[PDB]
Amino acid sequence: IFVNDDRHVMAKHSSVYPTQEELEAVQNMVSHTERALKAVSDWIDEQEKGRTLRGVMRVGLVAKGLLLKGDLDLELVLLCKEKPTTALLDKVADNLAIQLTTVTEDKYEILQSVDDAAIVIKNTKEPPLSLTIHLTSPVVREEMEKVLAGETLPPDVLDRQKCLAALASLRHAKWFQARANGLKSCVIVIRVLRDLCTRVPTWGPLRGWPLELLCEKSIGTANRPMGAGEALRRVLECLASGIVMPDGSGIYDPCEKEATDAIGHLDRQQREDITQSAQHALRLAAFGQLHKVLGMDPLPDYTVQIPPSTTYAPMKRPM
Amino acid sequence: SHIPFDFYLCEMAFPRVKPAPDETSFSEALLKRNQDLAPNSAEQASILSLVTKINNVIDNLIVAPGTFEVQIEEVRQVGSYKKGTMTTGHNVADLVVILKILPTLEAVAALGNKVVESLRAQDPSEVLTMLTNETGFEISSSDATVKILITTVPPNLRKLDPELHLDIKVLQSALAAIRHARWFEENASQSTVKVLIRLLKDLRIRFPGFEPLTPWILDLLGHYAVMNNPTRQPLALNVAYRRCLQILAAGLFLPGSVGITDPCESGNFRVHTVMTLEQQDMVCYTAQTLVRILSHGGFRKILGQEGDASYLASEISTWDGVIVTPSEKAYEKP
Ligand SMILES: Nc1ccn([C@@H]2O[C@@H](COP(=O)(O)OP(=O)(O)OP(=O)(O)O)[C@@H](O)[C@H]2O)c(=O)n1
Ligand SMILES: [Mg+2]
Repeated sequence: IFVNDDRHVMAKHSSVYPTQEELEAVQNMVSHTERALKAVSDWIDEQEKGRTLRGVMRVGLVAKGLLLKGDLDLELVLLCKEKPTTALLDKVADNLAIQLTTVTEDKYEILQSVDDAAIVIKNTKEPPLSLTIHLTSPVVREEMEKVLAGETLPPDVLDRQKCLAALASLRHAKWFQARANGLKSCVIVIRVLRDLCTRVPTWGPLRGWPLELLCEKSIGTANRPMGAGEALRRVLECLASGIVMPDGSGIYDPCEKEATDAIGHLDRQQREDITQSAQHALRLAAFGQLHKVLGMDPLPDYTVQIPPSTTYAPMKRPM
Repeated sequence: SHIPFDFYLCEMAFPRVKPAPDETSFSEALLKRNQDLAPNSAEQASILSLVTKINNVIDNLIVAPGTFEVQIEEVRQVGSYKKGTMTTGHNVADLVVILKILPTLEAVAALGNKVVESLRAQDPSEVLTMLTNETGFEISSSDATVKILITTVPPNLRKLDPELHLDIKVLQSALAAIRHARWFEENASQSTVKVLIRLLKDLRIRFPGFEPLTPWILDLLGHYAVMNNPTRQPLALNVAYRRCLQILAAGLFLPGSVGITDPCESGNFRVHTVMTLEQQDMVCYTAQTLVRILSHGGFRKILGQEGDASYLASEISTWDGVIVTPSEKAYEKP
């Protein structure tokens, strides 16, 4: 079904897909940061026994395999047994600077953001890669939950809000690997559309978690496996129906206990505009002009981007 | 084999974040608008009477054709009259008559005469006018009309000639009218379903973009809207009405889509393929504009309760600060 569309979507896909050079670089930086942090953990455990850092998990683009040509922002989540404190932040950063030398000689700038509840690492390539380590702890949400429910309960605890957001993205990682990854053409289409959200300011507000949900919901609700071409269309058809308009159903966040709308931030006009755009994009595609939507001229296992951690070593969408 | 998106085909996958809005005024207005479009008590009595009178004459004619020259095989009520989707202002009913002999312009006229003549003999006080046409013949009182679509038997179609016998097009479209009538009475005879088809006719009349939409297509569409859904239950008028727009918007009747298959044909014919690509684009983007207009709370305008609104789908409009730009042409001739 729609052979040309398959061709064009897949062709535009290549254009946006990382470079063996880019990926090789990202692979190394992440691999270093993981081995490093692992070492930072051991050092703390032993230094104490005479558990604190529970584990290092991949989130965001790196986890979801949503890296595209020109991406410099990587992310990671450091889980703690307790609510992360300014002190622990420092402890980690300094030892990280050290533990790095145990695995690599590449220079890494290290800057901690107490106000961002994270540690940033930059390499020395041009342009530089930037890996953010978010510190958080399940305890932070457990308490928030109690807080909301009006239930009774250190001096330098990191921003709870930021921490809740880190836990959140970790959820989104796991969700994506379980729901989206296995779903045929979902990932291909999410990248290709992530590009569209960037090229077109109108699709701007959709970029990220919302767009990922949208694609899984629309592609997954099909009665059969689709190619990249058909699949993408079905994502336009869904948008065109007015799924995002104010009185619509909204996008239900599968990773929140209190019913949340994924596109709840979109104001009235933004919604109107996206719909209007998606509606037009559909018919264009329908009338053999999909290339216009993709931003290209008519032509005459894509999921794995980097291998899974060997340091902090998978569910799949049922066949 | 591509089925365009339809929210009500997978409602489960789109949990509601907050309770559905109160569409009481929209629903109430939907009925209000219907009461205005529905025939009055006088019209119903008119078309009733006239159709009843004629049908009997034909019935009779079949059994004891007597020394009459034209043998009729059968008669079947069809169209909005039978379907229950008539409209105030257009008091016309349809009846298809199957002739055993090859339909000639001359027999059609001979028949129209025998009928009307027998109607003026049973009630000379009743003024009637009888005129023949391309399809067959028609008889009209001062209050209502009845169109007799003349056809024949399948065996004859193969033996038909273009010089003496009506066009095979007219003869077969009549035969199809029968099927549509049957199918409808077996599948579409639901309250809301009828009320929707009526509203759909009106919408199509007030938005020139919906013009390519034939009546048969409007039936099939109105049915889909209400009835076709996992849960064997009819949708509410307000929900299926918005859905009509939504499915057109998602490109139900666009190229590459299975759209709606004709239940009254063979084997798998896409009803919308009676439309040209240009028209498909139009029906779609017209529906698309209205989907958005509806979301901004303009159901009165979209229903025709606030005068002319055809402009809503060609000009910019602002609804409570939100600037609405009507969807535009995307089809590219040769
Ligand atoms: N060229 C035609 C004419 C008629 N029909 C069949 O018979 C028609 C019925 O008569 P029509 O006047 O065309 O539509 P109505 O149902 O009568 O609608 P309305 O009276 O409101 O105009 C359609 O339903 C269709 O089923 C058809 O298929 N093709
Ligand atoms: Mg009629």
